[PDB]
Amino acid sequence: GAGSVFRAHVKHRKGAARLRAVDFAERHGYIKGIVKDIIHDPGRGAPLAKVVFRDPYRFKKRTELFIAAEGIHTGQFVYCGKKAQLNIGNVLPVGTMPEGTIVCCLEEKPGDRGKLARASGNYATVISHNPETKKTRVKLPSGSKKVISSANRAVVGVVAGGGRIDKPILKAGRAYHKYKAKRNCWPRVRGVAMNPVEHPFGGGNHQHIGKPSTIRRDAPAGRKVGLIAARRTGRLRGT
Amino acid sequence: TKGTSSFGKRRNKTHTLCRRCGSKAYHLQKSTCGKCGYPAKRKRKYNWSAKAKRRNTTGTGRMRHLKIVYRRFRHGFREGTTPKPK
RNA sequence: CGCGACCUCAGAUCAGACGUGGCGACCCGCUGAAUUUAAGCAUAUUAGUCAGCGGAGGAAAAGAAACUAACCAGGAUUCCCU
RNA sequence: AAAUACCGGCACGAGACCGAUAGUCAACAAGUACCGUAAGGGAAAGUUGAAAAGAACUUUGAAGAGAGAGUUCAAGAGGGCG
RNA sequence: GUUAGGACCCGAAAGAUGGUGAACUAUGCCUGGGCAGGGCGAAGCCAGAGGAAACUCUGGUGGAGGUCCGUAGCGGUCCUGACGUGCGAAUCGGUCGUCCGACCUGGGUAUAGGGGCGAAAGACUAAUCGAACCAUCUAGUAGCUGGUUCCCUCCAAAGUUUCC
RNA sequence: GCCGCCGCAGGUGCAGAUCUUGGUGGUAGUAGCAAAUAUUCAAACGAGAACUUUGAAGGCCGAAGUGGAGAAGGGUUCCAUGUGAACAGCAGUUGAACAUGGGUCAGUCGGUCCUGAGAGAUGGGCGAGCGCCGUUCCGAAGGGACGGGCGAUGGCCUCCGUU
RNA sequence: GGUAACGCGACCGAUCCCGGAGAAGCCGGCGGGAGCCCCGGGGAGAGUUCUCUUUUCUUUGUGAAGGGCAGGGCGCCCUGGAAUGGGUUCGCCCCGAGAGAGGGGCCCGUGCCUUGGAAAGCGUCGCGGUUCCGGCGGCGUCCGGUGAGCUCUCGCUGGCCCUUGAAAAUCCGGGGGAGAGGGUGUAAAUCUCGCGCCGGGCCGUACCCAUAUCCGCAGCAGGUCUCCAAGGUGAACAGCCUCUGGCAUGUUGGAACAAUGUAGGUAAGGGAAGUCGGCAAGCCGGAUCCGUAACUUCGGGAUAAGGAUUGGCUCUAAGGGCUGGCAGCCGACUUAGAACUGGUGCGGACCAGGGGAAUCCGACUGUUUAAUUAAAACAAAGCAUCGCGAAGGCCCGCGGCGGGUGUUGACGCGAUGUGAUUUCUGCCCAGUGCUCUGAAUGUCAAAGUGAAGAAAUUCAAUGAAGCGCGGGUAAACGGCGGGAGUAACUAUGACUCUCUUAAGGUAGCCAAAUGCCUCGUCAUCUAAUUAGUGACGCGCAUGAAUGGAUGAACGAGAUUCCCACUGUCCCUACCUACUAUCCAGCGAAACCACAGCCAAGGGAACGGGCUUGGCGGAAUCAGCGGGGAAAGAAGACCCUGUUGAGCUUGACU
RNA sequence: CCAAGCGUUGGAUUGUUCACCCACUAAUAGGGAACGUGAGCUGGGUUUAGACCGUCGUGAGACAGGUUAGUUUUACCCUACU
RNA sequence: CGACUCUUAGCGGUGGAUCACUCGGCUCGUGCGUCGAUGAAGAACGCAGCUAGCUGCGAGAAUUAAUGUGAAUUGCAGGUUGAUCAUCGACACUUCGAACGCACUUGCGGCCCCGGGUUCCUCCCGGGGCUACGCCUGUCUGAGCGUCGCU
Repeated sequence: GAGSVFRAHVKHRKGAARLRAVDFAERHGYIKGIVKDIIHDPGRGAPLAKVVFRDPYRFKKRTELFIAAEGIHTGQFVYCGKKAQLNIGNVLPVGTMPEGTIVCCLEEKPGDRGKLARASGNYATVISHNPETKKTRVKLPSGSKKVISSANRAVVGVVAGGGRIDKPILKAGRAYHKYKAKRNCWPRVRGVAMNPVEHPFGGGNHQHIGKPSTIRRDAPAGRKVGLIAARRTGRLRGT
Repeated sequence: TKGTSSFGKRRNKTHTLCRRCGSKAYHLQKSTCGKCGYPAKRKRKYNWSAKAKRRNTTGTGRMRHLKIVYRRFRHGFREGTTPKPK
């Protein structure tokens, strides 16, 4: 997967999905923009959303591509900055917004344009606060909770296109078309189903592995294959 | 099927005329010459094929500036003057 | 705010002069094998050789000692005999 | 600077060598006919006679092929012809 | 007479540099073209009747899906049939598998040899693949095969001994 | 054009190497010119008619064509005048052979002109080296315009292109 | 100009800004308009006439560009407010967010009229210059009617997606109002109105497009991308025949009609008795009307299985539109029933499933060894582990602020494990893997730090990770015992002890696609069965995501038996097509010490040639397949070689 | 004992060489002929390359342990025989 | 008797050894020691009265001048005031190629000056001259909260 025949299929896809910049508006007060269409993008079973903000130094109309928060609809108003009202699809920094509220398309560095929580059905909740240091705790999707920098922001709600793991894909084709609008990756051939020279696991009379399928973190390539650095193994009971 | 049926799927060309060596060996998709590497600033030539070099050096073609340096050489590169009249 | 000196740095179809590429038999600077010898083979051998890249000239390169000596001392460099 | 090196280039002079399956791949429209998509691979093939004097006229045939005339010291040298 | 040398001539399976190929096929991308006639009848809807309520029966309408029969197209089961100095360095014939979907094909494009591509057989990479092709190093090395050109005259062996 | 005697010198003597190159036999006038239905009668050109040319009969393809026109690729094979050697696996009057002589005309039908997957210069950076990486990323990357004003053209510097 | 949707011939003006167009998937249903096909009548020329036939065929026309009207579609505007709900499609679907009714407006208008345009074109009939005509004259180039027919187009409406179905050159329309034009004149700027005048360079343009001009060494049964597509029977671009246009049977003629072949048929009586095996062949087949089992994941199974009906001609009955519960006229199909009738003949050729009752394997569709394996292999949805919060995991690279996953962010990228659903998935951390703890602490290199010594050198303490010590783990790789004794007939063993390991095989499931002994043994199918299926478990070596047990559908997959039907057999016959054969013309190959009748004998132990016997009579045409240890390729098996390569780890470096 | 004159058959399970059962029969004796006989057939078994188990090995791999699918070339020359 | 089969000889076919010739190679030696932006080496297309190949040459195309030589060239026809032949010093050389306005489709441009549409008047058809990178010497126009200066 390191190049050529694999690289992601980008043509019918509809934009890269970000926040705004930051500027004097977001930084000393607030700005308002309107929503002009919710809109589907491929390689990403969740919807985007165009939003005409008006540029505040020339006559113009800027136009962005947020990650659409459920409950948004068209025509509606989006008011944002360091003051703006905490309701839904209204953006303002973690510094400001209270504990308990849910967020999406959250930032990690102050000003980086949103890197966390934009896949379908993902949050990044706010827990606690410490205003000498200017730091904040945020429970992310994997159980853990990042210390974060208190001036770094997130649109309010929960991400659109919710509940996609539900339905059984049935037919093998429905896979193909899922994985024909992403990258060369599918009908996946097992490692024991390769000769001596084509995968280390496969070879001989039966179709066994032979070697234990855990391996050192500190292997080289060609070998680091299987369960990597595996803390434990088996059917997971208890917790 | 590998043999003579698939020999009948031909209606296209990899190479054509180079425009330096002139040698039907200029690879379209890759766009340098197979004989000389046309885009490349100097030539291509090599010391592992010698019957390769001696199809193609300073004797071979016309020599049309050179064959009259050698002649101009041997008295003393005379320029300007003209032989005595009648 | 202006005016002037320097320093460091743009742009030109500004005025006049230079370089590229070729041939490569002999010369200079790099980089650089394995067949094969060892009655096997890893150090050794092939060999600083083959192939690769670079620069020249009518020759190149070297060159008037941080030199050889151990003598009653020879006195830049290259080349042949030893 | 010289005394050194020079199977490429420009002219030259020789040979106890080879003599057209030899000697260079090449004595001749050869790095040419032709093969390979391309890198590349790459032949075969010298000789009438002193002179063209290269056989008017006749005759069989539709035509090639023939019979007699004739040039030459010879066609028992008749245009891939000692 | 022994030896180093291309060393009496002819012969490997290998190994080593530097170079040419995706015009067949393997796969990812851009852009055009293509696919008889029949069968089965899922949701959604129209009345017609039964019951206290839920809701249920009878008749129509409708046009699904890696659904069936089956043509063009793509493929290649059995005859272990023909052909086997052939028409063909893998054809042809009757019978066969699929045929609105992970379908079937033209053009432009990316991937290069311990390297690519693989619904995975060590498959495919220009009639070559358990490591493609072209030139050189190279006349590569051989306790092993095959050959080894004129006459007469004279003498004429060995397969046993130690050490490898 | 060549040979004997005394002396020199060496790329010096063939039956063979599934040896190299050239030429010729037996087999042999033998294997063979068998896939997709089929021909026959008259004439006229001629030194030569089972096959060409005209006319009449009987047939096949059967619009998913043995029909009519294109793109790749071929490169003149297109079309008339002749020729009978060779070739077209019997024959030739025939031929896509041979020899001579003609033939491809556009604002409106294409390429050019724009981008697609993708190819790739400069700034930078890597590099012993020819060179490689990268394509918006360490860049002073725009050489143009309607007007405000100075002073210079052209045609009666009147009015405007031209700096 | 109009209430207004919007209309009229023009209808000034910059930088800037906003949007339109170029700009889109595939599949179903219905409607409009051309081409084409059909049907009744009129012209002109043909064909046929023994008899009939107002007959059978040929042919019958108008470019672009402009104006005018039909034909189609509207998510366009007005008055007006509707349950006793209404409007309406094949399906839908619409409405106090304004329906029915009435009246208007905009876009396409490839159809008919118009100028073009009859002056040309086509059909026929007749006259000139023999030539050398785009010669010249005449008639004609009509009128009606149908449609789920086929082909192209144009619109309206529905379905599908964890699949949402290109870019930009180019060109228009708007908001805004920077400005500009001249003082009622001759008027000015200004026009996206009509007329007019000058101009468009370069390269390609012939022909084949293939059972003859392209690739396959050739005029090669191979292979190579599209466009248009008439009548008849049919469900039909199927199969068979025919028009338009095409062709000379595909590098040969003539004569015979032998044995072998290659491709077609037919067979009295029996019917797999043939064979490894029903291999090959044959049987069934179209549509209408009845009728249909196990089993099931309720969807299927299912054309199950099993029957009957079907020709020809003479009738009857139903199913529509248009003009003004009735009258007139206009009309293209089907569908049901009855009768007469043939030597019991009708899907008359052509097209066109053999059926049933089980065992295993793989859920299904899909892919795969081009050129000896299409499968039980690969992939698959579903299940489960594993790493990872970007200074990041996984990965490429000789190198650089290098690149891929990524225009991404945990319902996310990467790495393995089994294989749809239902029911289930027991014990073992001693062993290796992998992992988490650290000064509880034995091994520890570079570099230093210090003292001894005249230095060259040596000793002493300090001492990373990794190894030792101690936790986590089997949907991580696998592994899951031995022996004596006991019941009132005997077998039998519920019970009892005793040695051992990390436990010691828990659910289930068997002489299997897996059991040596083995053709295991009771039962079932046959006259007879190393076969097939139903139980018994002792199981050499069955056992649970290294998967265990089961199951509807499915299969060019492996296996058994019954009804059908057959030249597969008893036992072979005869016919047809093409060769073979004989003749004229053309005319190659492999192979070849020398050659070519046998016995026995010896001999490198199986002679055509030697020795002893038998014997030996030109030259040849068709066959055959005993012998030449026949040809075809320096044995592919085995062994040697101090000859190699592809694979793998605790071999060595 | 002389006698090898004339015969010594049809079926089920199995790839069989061998084995065992049904039925008929004068009888269902045994053998050679390159273990007679593939340019006479068949390829059903073994004994290539695909695939699945059941033991062994950490493994590439291995099985007189079992399975499924796997292309049978030439005659026109001499002889022989017709 | 005859065909056919084998041997030998004569003469003919078929084939191209052997011999004899050589404007060609091989080896040694000597001497000189010269490519290029002023456009190389190498390619491509053109050039004869009759001409395809080798040769030689460039729209001045089997070559033009000049110096020398002094009556040809030739395969057929026609055409001494210097034929033909060697020398090379004056003149000239299509398109590509390091290859140079931008680009490889023989395609689109910008800058000036000339003859024609003219009566520069832009657009129009012809003809000419400049329009690549890198780098050194200096000249012109400029940038900098770099370092200072004086009002």
